[PDB]
Amino acid sequence: MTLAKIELLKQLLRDNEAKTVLKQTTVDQYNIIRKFNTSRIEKNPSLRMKWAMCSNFPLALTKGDMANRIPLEYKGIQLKTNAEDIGTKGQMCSIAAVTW
Amino acid sequence: EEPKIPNKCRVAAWVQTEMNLLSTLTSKRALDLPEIGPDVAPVEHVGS
Amino acid sequence: MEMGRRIHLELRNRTPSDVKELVLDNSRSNEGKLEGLTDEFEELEFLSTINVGLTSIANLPKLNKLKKLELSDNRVSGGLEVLAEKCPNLTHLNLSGNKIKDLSTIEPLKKLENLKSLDLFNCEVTNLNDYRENVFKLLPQLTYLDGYDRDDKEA
Amino acid sequence: SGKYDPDLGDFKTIEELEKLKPGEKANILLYQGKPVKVVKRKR
Amino acid sequence: ILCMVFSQDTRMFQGVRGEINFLNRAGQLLSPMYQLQRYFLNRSNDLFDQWGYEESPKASELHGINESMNASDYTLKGVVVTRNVIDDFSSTETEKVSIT
Amino acid sequence: MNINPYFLFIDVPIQAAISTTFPYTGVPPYSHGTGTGYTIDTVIRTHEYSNKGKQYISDVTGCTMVDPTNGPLPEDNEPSAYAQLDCVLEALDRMDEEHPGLFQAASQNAMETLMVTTVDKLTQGRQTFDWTVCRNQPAATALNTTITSFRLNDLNGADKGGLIPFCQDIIDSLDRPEMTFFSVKNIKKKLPAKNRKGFLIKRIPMKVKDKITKVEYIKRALSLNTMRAIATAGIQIRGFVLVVENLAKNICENLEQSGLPVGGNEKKAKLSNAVAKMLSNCPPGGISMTVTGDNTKWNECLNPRIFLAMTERITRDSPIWFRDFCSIAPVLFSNKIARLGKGFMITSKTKRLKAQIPCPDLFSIPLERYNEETRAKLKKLKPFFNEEGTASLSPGMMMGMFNMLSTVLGVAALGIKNIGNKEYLWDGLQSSDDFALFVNAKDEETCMEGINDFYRTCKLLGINMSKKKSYCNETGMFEFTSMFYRDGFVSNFAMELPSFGVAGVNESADMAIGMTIIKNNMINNGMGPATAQTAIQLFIADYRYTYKCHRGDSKVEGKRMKIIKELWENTKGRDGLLVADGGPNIYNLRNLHIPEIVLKYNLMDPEYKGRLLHPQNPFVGHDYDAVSGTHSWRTKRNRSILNTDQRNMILEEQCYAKCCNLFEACFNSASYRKPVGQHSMLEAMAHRLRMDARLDYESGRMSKDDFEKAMAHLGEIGYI
Amino acid sequence: SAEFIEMLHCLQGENWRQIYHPGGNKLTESRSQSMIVACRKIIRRSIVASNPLELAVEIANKTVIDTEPLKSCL
Repeated sequence: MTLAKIELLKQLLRDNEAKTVLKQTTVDQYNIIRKFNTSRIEKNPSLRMKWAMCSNFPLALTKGDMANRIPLEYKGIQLKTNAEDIGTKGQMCSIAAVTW
Repeated sequence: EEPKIPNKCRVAAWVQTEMNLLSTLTSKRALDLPEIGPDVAPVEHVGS
Repeated sequence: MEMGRRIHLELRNRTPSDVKELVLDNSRSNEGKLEGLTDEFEELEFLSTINVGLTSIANLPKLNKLKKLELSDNRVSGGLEVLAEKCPNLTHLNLSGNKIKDLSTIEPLKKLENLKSLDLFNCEVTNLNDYRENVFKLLPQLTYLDGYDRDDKEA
Repeated sequence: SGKYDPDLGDFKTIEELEKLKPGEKANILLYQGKPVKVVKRKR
Repeated sequence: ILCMVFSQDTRMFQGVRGEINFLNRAGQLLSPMYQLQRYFLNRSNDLFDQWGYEESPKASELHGINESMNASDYTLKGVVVTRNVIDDFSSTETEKVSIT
Repeated sequence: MNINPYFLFIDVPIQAAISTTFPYTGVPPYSHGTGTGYTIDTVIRTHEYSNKGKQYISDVTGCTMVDPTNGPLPEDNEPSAYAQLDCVLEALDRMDEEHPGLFQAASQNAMETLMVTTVDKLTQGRQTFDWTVCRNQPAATALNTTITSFRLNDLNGADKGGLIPFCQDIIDSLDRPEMTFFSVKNIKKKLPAKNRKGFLIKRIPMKVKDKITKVEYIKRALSLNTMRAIATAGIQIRGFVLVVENLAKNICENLEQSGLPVGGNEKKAKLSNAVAKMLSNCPPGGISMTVTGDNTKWNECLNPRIFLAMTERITRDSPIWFRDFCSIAPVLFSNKIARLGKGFMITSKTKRLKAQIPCPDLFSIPLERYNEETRAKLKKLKPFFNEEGTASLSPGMMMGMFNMLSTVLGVAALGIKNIGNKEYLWDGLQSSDDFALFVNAKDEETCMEGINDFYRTCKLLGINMSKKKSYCNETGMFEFTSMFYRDGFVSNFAMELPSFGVAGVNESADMAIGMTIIKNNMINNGMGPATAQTAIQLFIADYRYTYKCHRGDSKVEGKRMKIIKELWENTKGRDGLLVADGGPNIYNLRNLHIPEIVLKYNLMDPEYKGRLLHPQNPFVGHDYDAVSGTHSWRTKRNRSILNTDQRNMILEEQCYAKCCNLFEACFNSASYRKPVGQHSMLEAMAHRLRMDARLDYESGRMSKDDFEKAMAHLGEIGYI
Repeated sequence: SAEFIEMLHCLQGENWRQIYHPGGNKLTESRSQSMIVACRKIIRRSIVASNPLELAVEIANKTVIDTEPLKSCL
């Protein structure tokens, strides 16, 4: 229920700490805590790239007119993403994008 | 606990059969390697 | 049960020259032989001897019409040259499950020319390099083997 | 002689084609999605 | 979900979003109760979102559960998870039952 | 027909037949475990061969010390570490006389290089033992931690930039009464995590300050930790060993006997030249014999004191400060303390229990509870054990740390060339562990007398020849460091081969690195043309599998393969397409040093050339040789935790879990409906609830009263 | 030699040696530099085949250096 969530948010806002953490921490920062909560670094670079390539958007992308020139979709295949990234502070692109 | 040192065993007759059979020519192959550029130098021809 | 009982059941107490096939299976034998088959037999086409504990081939009627013979699950290990002097008209040979040591045991089959298929399964001779090729060039008369000469046909 | 008939069975490898006997019909595949039904001939 | 559908709570009815015209493997139209059962089981995240949330059961052992089934606070309205053992189903009389 | 592979040796010389027996030049995974037991055995053996020396108590570290140098000479063929100083000095004198102006020039060059070097050079190394945390860490991290601790302790050597101030600050830090430093401490966790309860326990690290007394730091600096290297040394030792090894390398480079730092076919040239030289000057009618000697317990017998003597003799005419700088390393090694590692494990089968006994508590339990071998080892190690789970170890060399100086000592042993003016002359080669000895005499009897004299001489210098792994034969056929020489022919025993997979940088970079690795393998390890071509084929296969860039004309299917196929269909110059774009590979031996872009430039489609080499493409953005195009992309490298202080203080407040719980329901009801991009989570929640209320009212889930109530509250939020 | 070390991987090995020569802007004797090699190949094709005369003349008559028969250039 919208009303229940609204009242719960108001009750939480009554407390200062929750209000502060919600005001400052961003949605991007929300993902970070979960990562270290259940993720860490790996090794074996040869296999690392093998895993990375199979993912959706492993390749970093620059920001500019050329970056936006390539489309979001192509013949039912995604190429890049709209929302900004955290690490690269920009868009991320799929491997197929390069081929495009 | 004491270390379980490996036991001592005599000659196993199945290793000879393994070597004999694995060296035979079957009816199927499982190797498909990519191509290489054209060979020009004599060393490349010898290697090819 | 004994070879005699099997002979009586198959022949049903009739003349020996009335059946062209025999089934001597699961029959105990004296010191590993194939007794109960007298030399008076004149016509025979198919044979079947399995789990008979046959250790040697030294007792067999002389024949000129047999084309198939089946031996399996036996500890027989000896020269088979006697088959040429007993019945040089074999076409199907089955030694699956027998106990043969080396290639020399199958040498005496060269003098036989009518053999076209030979079977040797889980035999101590079968586990060797180029056993398939070595046997082929050792028995040129052979036209079939365990089943993969060039294709697959059925007996 | 015909077309894909799942009833006759799946596609037959060259091993079974070579050991086939005349007057018997089999099924083969040209490429993905274009199967065909063939029959051996004496000639 | 099943207790939700069985209770015939008005919220469960108001949480429907698709359509109810399903059948069985034999091809028969069922009563609306079982149609709703199948609809909600197929789409579990239909009545859960609009059901409404309730503060966690503040107590020594009583603790809440969220819509994702994780042992997370801010539970569903009414639902409670007690860290005790509930033993039920006494007097299995096997009373006389007829068959139509 | 029972195959017998060894029968090949009948038809082929064994030197060629056993070529490349081990595909791996590194370490296998099944090697005997190198744990606490192995290091205990190593220290036991090191002290066993030198137990006839002088045993005393160090007045600095308070540890047992054994000094075998100038000790009684051996009376048995067993390994001995008693190296007389006079023999070593005489051997160095002979080497210097034979090579006039060699020691002086090498020392001058080493000191000049040290003067011009920088602290950053220390970062080029394997795992280093960090003392602040007492573990194994990368070289850069260890150097940074040491620098930070020095700064905390009013030591700023790294600020000056030079290596000399850094080492001066190291030896000064060895004098501070109390040393303060940073360390990492892990504390358990209480933050939520969705498995079945929204609660998980883990470990979070924090930086703390810790102080240690003088003796503790002294012991820590000399400690050697264990991870065929057996142990690693911290940063306090790295600079001095670097300088000493540079000196030894300068000396060795001009020593014809030295087999280092030769690499490649130069090794074969040196081998053949040595054989030819020895045969040429053989006495008319004499006999030449060759020994493929091996050294047992090489690093368990060499003494750091003998290395100190060698360094002093070499730098006899040099500035006093440089002499001290060179001497600082041997003295540090002469006081090395070994760390025994993790410890042992003891179990109880009846109760199905097990536990780990760490090194400090090694003797905390009766010895009867250890198996026989461990019981005996602990009984023998008791005298050389410290209460802090460390073992004093004066002698030994724990594998390679003064390999160049070891080679210099071996060359000195080989340079005597005669004892008693008998009728034999010896020489040969040696590379830091193995020596090939050539002796020319009249008859084999005199050759063996000379071999015996050489054996005794090397015994006097502490070098122990392996009688159980050495043999002698007429010169012309022998071995030297896994390289069999036989009447001109030369073969390798173990050759490193390319490993599966790409280098792991990017398409063009990976291709270039693979090709250059193949080229280097051909040049150095001697890989034949056919083997190199097969390696190229395997690398291409692995590359295509990893990057999903199969041939454009292939029939494989993939997300990237559709675009590749379309490009292959639209392209005219199909020979010019890169392999990464499903094109044909054209690499071969003659063109293993040319980037594929340069190779295919002349055949590329001009439109394809423009697209590929576009000066401003969005992929490239901002050793090996390649071309900067659209295939030089960079992968996202951003992980771990930043904003550590703010995140830690937020997570330690209280209400974070409630915020996560409220976030989870709404933002997991849908797979992705988050207005991400630095949006405050409260703002995203406000927008999400606004949209949810709008949809509920539009579909009729809520009446107008609830609608207005929700907007009222949303109005109170601030984002509406 | 600076130009010889770069190709060393394809020149010298443990038990083999490849005779290789460098190049670089040696243009001017183009036609000649062509015919020779072409002619060489013809011999290489004829010596292996039986009766090299007719085959050699046949191949020589049916070869063109991109505009003209080999006979005119020779």
